[PDB]
Amino acid sequence: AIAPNTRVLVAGYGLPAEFCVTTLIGMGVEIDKIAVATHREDNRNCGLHSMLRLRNIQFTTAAANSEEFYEFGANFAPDMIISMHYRSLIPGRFLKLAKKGSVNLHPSLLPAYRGTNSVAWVIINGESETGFSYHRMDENADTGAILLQERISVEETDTAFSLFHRQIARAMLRLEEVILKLDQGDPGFAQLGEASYYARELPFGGVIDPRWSEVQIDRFIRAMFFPPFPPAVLYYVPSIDIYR
Amino acid sequence: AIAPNTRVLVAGYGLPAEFCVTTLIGMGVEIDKIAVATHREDNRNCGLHSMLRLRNIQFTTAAANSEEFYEFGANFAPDMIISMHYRSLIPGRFLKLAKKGSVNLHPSLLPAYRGTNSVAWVIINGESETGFSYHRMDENADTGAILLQERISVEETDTAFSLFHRQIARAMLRLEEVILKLDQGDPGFAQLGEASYYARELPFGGVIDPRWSEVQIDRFIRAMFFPPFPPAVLKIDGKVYYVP
Ligand SMILES: C[C@H]1O[C@H](OP(=O)(O)OP(=O)(O)OC[C@H]2O[C@@H](n3cnc4c(=O)[nH]c(N)nc43)[C@H](O)[C@@H]2O)[C@@H](O)[C@@H](O)[C@@H]1N
Ligand SMILES: Nc1nc2c(ncn2[C@@H]2O[C@H](COP(=O)(O)OP(=O)(O)O)[C@@H](O)[C@H]2O)c(=O)[nH]1
Repeated sequence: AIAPNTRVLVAGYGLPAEFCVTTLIGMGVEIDKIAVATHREDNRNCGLHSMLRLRNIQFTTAAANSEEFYEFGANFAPDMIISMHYRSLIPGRFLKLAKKGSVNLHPSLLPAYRGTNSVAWVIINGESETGFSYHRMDENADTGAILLQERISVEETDTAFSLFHRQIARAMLRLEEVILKLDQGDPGFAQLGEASYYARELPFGGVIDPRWSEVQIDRFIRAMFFPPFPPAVLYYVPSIDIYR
Repeated sequence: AIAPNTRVLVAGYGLPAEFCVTTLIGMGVEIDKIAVATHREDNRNCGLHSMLRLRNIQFTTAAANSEEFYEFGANFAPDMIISMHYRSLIPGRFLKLAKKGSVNLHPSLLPAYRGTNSVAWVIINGESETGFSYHRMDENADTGAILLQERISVEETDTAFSLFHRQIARAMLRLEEVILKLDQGDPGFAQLGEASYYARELPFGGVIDPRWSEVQIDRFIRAMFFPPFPPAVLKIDGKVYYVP
């Protein structure tokens, strides 16, 4: 058991947050001991919103760097913060409010593939394995101590889509354990190894270079496959079948 | 791994269904090989609906007994049917469409606690132990062969609300494994032991009988806690009063 009267602030977006909140409830964290910071209701985030509305769980949508956000966290007074696909950098002074600190879910084997488009870049780079890292948040992104990593094999048929979704599902499976690590004060271990970082641009502008081998082309196609976004171009190429 | 081109129809509602569709995509099931039956857009079922529009997964909200619903199944031609908290009895002829059969998630250890309110009756009866059952669907409700049961211990602090959500959370951790059993044709085992049944109504109309002992009133109060709904009622001098 998590302590009674442990206060938990979830900063999150979409299913992972919904699942976290659900998990917290099954662990016996009462509604008034839960608060959610999120973003406006949208096509990914309206399962979370409808839950918060139905159950009357307190929440904010205010920007991470705003006084209203800080005020929301300060009034709540969290013991721990759980970032579950939160889409902004959380300022240091906000994290400071949580005496038992925090955790974020990142869909790579950190410090490898920090940043954005991680599942795309892993496919493009031809990785045989990737994974997910639950790590403490310090004031920079994805640099804080590792509480839990798990390895996920990348299949030859995986797409950005397939791998993104398996990342979520498998990560949820460890979430209860990680909350319990945070509760017990587990310090985790500092990130060691070859860091890498990727930004918000898809490479080659989403465009196939025909001098690439069949192996580079297929990778790119599979890394670009993510409905409803447009696929790789040559014209619209969602599979290596079509490429031929 | 799931046999590729396996066509899967999910009958469901809310987070369990969203999680299921997420898992299936994570397992490499293509979008045109998924189809969903659900109900009209709800404050519980908003997550799912937006997922289905977003990824353009085909779906219906027609009634389970309707010709439109049956045609939706007919045209999709599922290999398997996954009921994740679907709220109607699915006609037998509709189940016959899936040649690898079906599975439903029920939150008890079947055959105990067939029917609605299983989480509340478990608490009311003073079970220290319950669980969830993934079972094949017969023409009748909650009778078919068991593919997977896991035990969930009940605490003295558990409410219907904490237990309901823990049921969900824990059941999701076994979903992939259940899907693979269906894929590989595990017939499961016949439900053994003595079947108990509980009425569709809310237990004792949510009203505390004062002939009950302290222990039975405590359980009932915990069994009745489920926000946003009304809690246990005590009536005093022909007058309704909600319990804390
Ligand atoms: C960790 C990062 O979170 C957010 O970005 P993210 O890349 O990690 O995750 P999302 O934006 O939700 O996108 C999820 C996946 O959706 C895919 N995707 C995202 N945008 C596109 C796109 O424009 N075209 C194609 N073909 N695919 C796209 C990527 O494969 C990506 O991994 C942002 O809020 C970033 O600011 C943040 N650093
Ligand atoms: N207190 C209270 N709880 C309810 C009510 N309706 C449903 N619930 C709870 O919600 C849980 C699941 O309900 P639901 O999925 O709607 O129905 P079921 O799966 O057919 O029992 C049950 O265990 C109930 O305890 C109500 O009117 N009052």
